[PDB]
Amino acid sequence: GAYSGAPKQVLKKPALRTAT
Amino acid sequence: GEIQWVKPNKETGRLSINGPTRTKLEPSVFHDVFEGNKEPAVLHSKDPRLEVDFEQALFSKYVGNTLYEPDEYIKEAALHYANQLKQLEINTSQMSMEEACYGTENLEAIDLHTSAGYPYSALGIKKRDILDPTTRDVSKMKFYMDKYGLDLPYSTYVKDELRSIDKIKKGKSRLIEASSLNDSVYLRMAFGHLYETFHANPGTITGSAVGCNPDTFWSKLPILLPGSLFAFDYSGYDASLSPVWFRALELVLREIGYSEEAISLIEGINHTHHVYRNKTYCVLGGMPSGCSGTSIFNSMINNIIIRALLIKTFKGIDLDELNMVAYGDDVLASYPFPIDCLELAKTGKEYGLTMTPADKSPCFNEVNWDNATFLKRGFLPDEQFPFLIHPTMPMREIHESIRWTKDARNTQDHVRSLCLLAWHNGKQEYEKFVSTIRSVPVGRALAIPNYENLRRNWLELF
Ligand code: NI
Ligand code: NI
Repeated sequence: GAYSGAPKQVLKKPALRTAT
Repeated sequence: GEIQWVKPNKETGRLSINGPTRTKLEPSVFHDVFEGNKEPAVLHSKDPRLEVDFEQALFSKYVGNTLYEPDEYIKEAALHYANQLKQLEINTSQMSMEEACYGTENLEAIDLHTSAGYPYSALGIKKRDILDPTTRDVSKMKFYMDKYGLDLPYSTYVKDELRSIDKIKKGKSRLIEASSLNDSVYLRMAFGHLYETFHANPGTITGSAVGCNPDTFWSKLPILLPGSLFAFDYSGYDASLSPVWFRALELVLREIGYSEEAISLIEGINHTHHVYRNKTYCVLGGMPSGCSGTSIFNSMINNIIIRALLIKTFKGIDLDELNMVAYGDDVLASYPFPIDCLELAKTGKEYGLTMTPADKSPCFNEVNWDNATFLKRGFLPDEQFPFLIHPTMPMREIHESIRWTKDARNTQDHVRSLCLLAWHNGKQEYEKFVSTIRSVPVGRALAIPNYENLRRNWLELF
């Protein structure tokens, strides 16, 4: 995608995959 | 990408090409009028300017292969792009040979002005010998196709073009790896409709900038890439590509509904044979250069890469919110939150991809619309109508360019082309360009387009 989303939770700053 | 073996054409039976290795590039009438430090690339192994083994240098690009099949990250990524593509309703059915060879609106005819493949070039057979626009006749192509078959060797040679002095000492010339006309046709029949839809829809759904007109497409970019911009450069993208990326491409072609015969053409690109001068050699991985859809397939792959790279580096990445467009290895993207390319680069390297700061920038600083670069060009809002965006080719490239010519008869067309690129930088610098052009008797004889007239014409495009 690219255009505007909606459902159903807020997006937060990406979080750097740690170790894993 | 990685060379698997090399064998003399003697041992393979492949036809060699007897090139001369002489550059068609001459210093132009503005040669010492403008400033620059580039000159014709090294064309053969003994050029007096080589501080290295040529053949050595040419093939260093094949840095090897890291993945041969997709992890989960690359699979999840191939699907999202494929999904995104679905809304395009792409015509998955084969193209007529006539269309494939002679074009359509949104699919341009095969260039009669470049080399036909192996073995045509070696045998002295020309494109014009087979193709005729006036007749749009395909019976002779069919005849040659039936004669030589398919999956022929990429005939390979050094690109005749200007290089920086460092790239000339270090022997960093570039190669043209042309597919045989047979495969170019056969490929275009398999994907010609996809090519049409990509050419017709440069932008954020295709994720492609191929066949775009920067004059106008540039204005659309700010709108298509909202939020936080990011961007980087690749070191030898094409040659660095691992087979996993060709796997990932088939994945996508399949999800969007391509047949298994169409999908089998991708291998003949992953896994190739070349004939450079007289050694033939197998390459596995990486993407060739003069291959059809080479741009589109590269861009598609880049559309997957940026994804895989993201969901793998970070956590909580929503891919529906990624905006990108790609042209081969050239990328521009945005995302609601800033994206750390220092990290993407680390995770990207695990995949055999060398990623570096955008615009040769000292590090992965914030990319903004002021420094941002795409297809070599910057973004300069028009002073009067700020919503109109100028594509800005650096004057330095234009300077480099004006000092040479492959044909001295062609100085008028040569210069106005450079002017069509130059004026976008603004009146003050355009005049400074023209004035140094007009600083020489030949330059005054020249018809040079006038600034406000150039601009006017451009306005009329919107
Ligand atoms: Ni000189
Ligand atoms: Ni082989």
